[PDB]
Amino acid sequence: PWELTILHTNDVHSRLEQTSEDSSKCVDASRCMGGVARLFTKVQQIRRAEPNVLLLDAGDQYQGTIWFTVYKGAEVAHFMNALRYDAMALGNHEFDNGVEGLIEPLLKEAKFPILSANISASGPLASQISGLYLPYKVLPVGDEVVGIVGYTSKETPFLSNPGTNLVFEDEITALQPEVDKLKTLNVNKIIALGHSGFEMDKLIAQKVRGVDVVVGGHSNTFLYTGNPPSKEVPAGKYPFIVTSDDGRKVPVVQAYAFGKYLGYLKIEFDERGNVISSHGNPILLDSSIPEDPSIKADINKWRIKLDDYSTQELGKTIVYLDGSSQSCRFRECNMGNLICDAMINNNLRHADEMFWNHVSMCILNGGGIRSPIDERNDGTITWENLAAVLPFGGTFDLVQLKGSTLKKAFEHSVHRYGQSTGEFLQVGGIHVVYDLSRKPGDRVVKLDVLCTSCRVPSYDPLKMDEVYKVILPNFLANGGDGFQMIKDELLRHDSGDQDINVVSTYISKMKVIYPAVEGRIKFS
Amino acid sequence: PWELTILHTNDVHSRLEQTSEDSSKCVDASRCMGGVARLFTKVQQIRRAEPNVLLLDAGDQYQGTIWFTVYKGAEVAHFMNALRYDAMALGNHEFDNGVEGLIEPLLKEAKFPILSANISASGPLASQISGLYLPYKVLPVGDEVVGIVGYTSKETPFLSNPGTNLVFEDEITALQPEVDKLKTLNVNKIIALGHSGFEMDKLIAQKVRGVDVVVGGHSNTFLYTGNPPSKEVPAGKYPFIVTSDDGRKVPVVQAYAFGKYLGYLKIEFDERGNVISSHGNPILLDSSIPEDPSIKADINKWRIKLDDYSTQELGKTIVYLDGSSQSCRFRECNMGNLICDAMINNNLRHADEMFWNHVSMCILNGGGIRSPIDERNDGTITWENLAAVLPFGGTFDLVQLKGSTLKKAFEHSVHRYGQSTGEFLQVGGIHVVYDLSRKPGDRVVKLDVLCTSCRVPSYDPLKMDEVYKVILPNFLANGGDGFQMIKDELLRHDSGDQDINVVSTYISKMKVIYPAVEGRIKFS
Ligand SMILES: Nc1ccn([C@@H]2O[C@H](COP(=O)(O)O)[C@@H](O)[C@H]2O)c(=O)n1
Ligand SMILES: Nc1ccn([C@@H]2O[C@H](COP(=O)(O)O)[C@@H](O)[C@H]2O)c(=O)n1
Ligand SMILES: [Ca+2]
Ligand SMILES: [Ca+2]
Ligand SMILES: [Cl-]
Ligand SMILES: [Cl-]
Ligand SMILES: [Zn+2]
Ligand SMILES: [Zn+2]
Ligand SMILES: [Zn+2]
Ligand SMILES: [Zn+2]
Repeated sequence: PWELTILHTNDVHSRLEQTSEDSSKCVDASRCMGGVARLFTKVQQIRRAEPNVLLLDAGDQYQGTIWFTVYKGAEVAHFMNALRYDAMALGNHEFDNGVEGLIEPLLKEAKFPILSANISASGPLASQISGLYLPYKVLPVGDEVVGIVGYTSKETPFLSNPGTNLVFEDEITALQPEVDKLKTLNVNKIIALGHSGFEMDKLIAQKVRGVDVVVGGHSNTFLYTGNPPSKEVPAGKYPFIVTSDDGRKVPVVQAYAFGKYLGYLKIEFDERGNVISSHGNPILLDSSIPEDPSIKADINKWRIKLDDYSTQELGKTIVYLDGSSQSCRFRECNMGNLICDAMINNNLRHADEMFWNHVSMCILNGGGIRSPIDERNDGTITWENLAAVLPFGGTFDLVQLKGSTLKKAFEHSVHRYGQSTGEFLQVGGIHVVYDLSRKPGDRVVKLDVLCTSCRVPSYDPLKMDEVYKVILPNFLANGGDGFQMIKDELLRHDSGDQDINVVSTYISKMKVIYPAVEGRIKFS
Repeated sequence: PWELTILHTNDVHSRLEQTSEDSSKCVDASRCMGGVARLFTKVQQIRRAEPNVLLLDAGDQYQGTIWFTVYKGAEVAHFMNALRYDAMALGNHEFDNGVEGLIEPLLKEAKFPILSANISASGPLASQISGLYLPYKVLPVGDEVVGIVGYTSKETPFLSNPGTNLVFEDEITALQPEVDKLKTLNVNKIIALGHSGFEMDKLIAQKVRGVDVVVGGHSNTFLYTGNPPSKEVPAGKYPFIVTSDDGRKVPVVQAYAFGKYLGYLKIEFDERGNVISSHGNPILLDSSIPEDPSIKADINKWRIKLDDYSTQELGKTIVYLDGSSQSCRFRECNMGNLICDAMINNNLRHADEMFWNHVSMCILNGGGIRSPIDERNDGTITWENLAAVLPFGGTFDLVQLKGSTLKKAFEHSVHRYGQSTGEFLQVGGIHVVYDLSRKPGDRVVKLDVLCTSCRVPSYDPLKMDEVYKVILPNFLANGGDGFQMIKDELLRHDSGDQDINVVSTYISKMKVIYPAVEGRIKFS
């Protein structure tokens, strides 16, 4: 029997450096985790021990820290090349800087194939990008070959900036003929590597005949067999076994996010490429694994331009940016309004004739706003200043919420008003009026929302049965601050861009900002 | 006795081409007026007849049409050089593109001196600009010399973009020592040429000992002796005689604006440079004076780049820009909100620690909005599209209004609501609520205004006795649409930038716009 070790990462999201346990900035080095220097140590150790190894990435290296802001993908090509990845699938965030920001820094500099079978181009872009990503690659491993077939979320147009040339096809429709073709070319071991989320990964394992293994991403899914080694609660066993329509057992794997774990799956194949067995577990990249000294030194050299960038002027404010708790946990604050306006600007995507933009609404817990910014430094705003306001290493995510859920959220926002608690909501595209003289849970007396399915944006009353797209911090999407209704009732959740980066991009685009307190939130 | 003919223009404001009677676009060529080609004819005729002639400009050639937008002052240097101006004083609009946009296109290319005695520079700018404008110039005329001493509005920092290096000194304080100095250099004929307004011109004639004649601008003041030749109603005789503190009669002249008239003043001087007599009148540049064929052909050659520019994309909208009368004469319309937001953006000037910006408020009569802009042309917005929305050739001016005056304006806005009349006000920095069930003149039930003297902009109730800065169209500042209270009660009025240009600049800066209807105007 021929044994393959599949090492895999997904949704690394610009965590080039080691992180805290929660994937935010490393403070207590002795307890820090992940980073590419530590990954390198572990991959090197495994490749000493196991003859047949693939190292695969299921997409979403782009976006997440100042690394991406400054280096724009060059850091991904450089450090993935240093780790000698065998292949990567395109994720939705690989489109954050458009097609041009994928071609130049990554497709042209990666020393490994970059895969997606379900993305097609037309017009002059088709000629420009031909062969720079591939539907699949057949890779030699020892004396055998393994086909790797890529896929990318059909939803990428709503979750990134791919432009209007590229078409994202249904994954199973696109995959099946490519898998069928590899069979005709005497390739009998096939891995589907891609970036659509655990639920689509399970459908691909089930329905795409000839796929032996699915290595996925996007949903930051943590799978484990046994007692988990850290804070992450498993969503299922590792690997997750799907029974295919042809009756085979097909392992499905993912490895959380943020470079905290290395996926590790051992597959035994018979002579005909059938999976006889599969077992493994992600490996927690904790401090017991030393950071490779050479990779670490290279990371520290690359950090210099980040430190320099962090104190550069991004733009100016002519107003005090009031991110004080005494304001932002009690009433509409202009820093809240700025951040929500930035969130909506970041989520301007291509529109249909059916909507001016797919999303118009934002909520932000006031406890997430951690500093004001004084305007008396010649109006200057720096990344360092924004990192004081938004220090937690989060993202601004897209969710779908029924109006009833959102009304429950606004009641929760003021359920114990007056104690300077973090749940008070700052907003964009929402006008709320509270009456604090009413009972907790009946304090919202008006709630109007900005239309999307309209050519002229205007406010109308919230409808309890209607589903709304909302941009909000991942802290809230995950039920932080007692927003259990958001976690339990949401219909869709997709991780978005780094919180600091969303604000920095908006300030840079606006050049001079002057956010007002304008009556988004009133008390009667 | 030595006779001088002073020919003078002021506040030409980019009217390079002949205009309609109201200084807007020429439609019926047979009845059009002004323009540099016609000016050239008249100046040439006078210089054939009169031995001693000066041709002077009292500032504000910059700003007013697409000429300035595209050519940025190069057209001013080129066509003023072709007319062989003898001198120009700096106006406030010569600072609209900063110091850099004055130095490069105008100061470096003018073949005549550019004057201002009351503007001083510091730091490296002082070295950069030294001698490029002058306090005065002594000019030979026939066998004599005439000193010309310049001045510019002390208010220029609130009315343009001069930057924080330049200091605008009190005019009389700065002028007197320069006039005193010219006397010591055997210069006994002195003209004060400058750009502060008729009222300051009269104070300079009165108080600056040794000034023989004041040639002014800024206030678009029309002076005439006799029956006026066109629609403009004289503010006084031409010249306007001030009695100086030393007992001399000092003529004060101005010549309206927009190149419609050529000022023409004949001065008789005795051997000691005392004015014996002064008489004249502005000359209406109407169609009875032919356009010089050579200058006209040059103007038509320069027009090609304007025609090309007019159809270029300035930016994009992802929303329908609703400038329909059915919206903008009846309720808050998003085109109204866009234009007011552009007006406030244009009037961001240097701030004190005493205000975030000197002005926060905008009103715009809905009848001034003449077209929507459809977003389905790939979102494109062109100058041609904006010229359909704002076709009247106006400006967005700065006024000071008591709150009582503004409340009367908002009552007038809805006094006969429901007939699709033009007086209905679109707004920025103002939240109004009407109750149309009340009597005309008592329909405003809430009126809140955005603070200026605050570090965080917020809304507070309008105060009847407080004076507010407001940006509004010149149509309204002049009492159009029955807004007689604005004309009769305002405390200050200064002409601003071309209406189309204000919007085009804002769209270009924003790149992608999405103005909403947001509750600035409500009905109860
Ligand atoms: N990752 C996190 C952690 C806390 N927070 C906020 O910080 C608040 C707690 O801050 P204090 O300890 O300053 O009260 C929480 O109630 C929540 O609003 C957040 O927004 N994101
Ligand atoms: N120079 C002008 C002339 C008219 N107007 C507007 O045009 C309106 C008249 O338009 P109608 O004829 O379309 O009703 C006026 O009531 C006024 O609001 C303007 O804003 N500026
Ligand atoms: Ca197989
Ligand atoms: Ca004299
Ligand atoms: Cl999923
Ligand atoms: Cl005046
Ligand atoms: Zn991701
Ligand atoms: Zn993803
Ligand atoms: Zn002027
Ligand atoms: Zn002026």
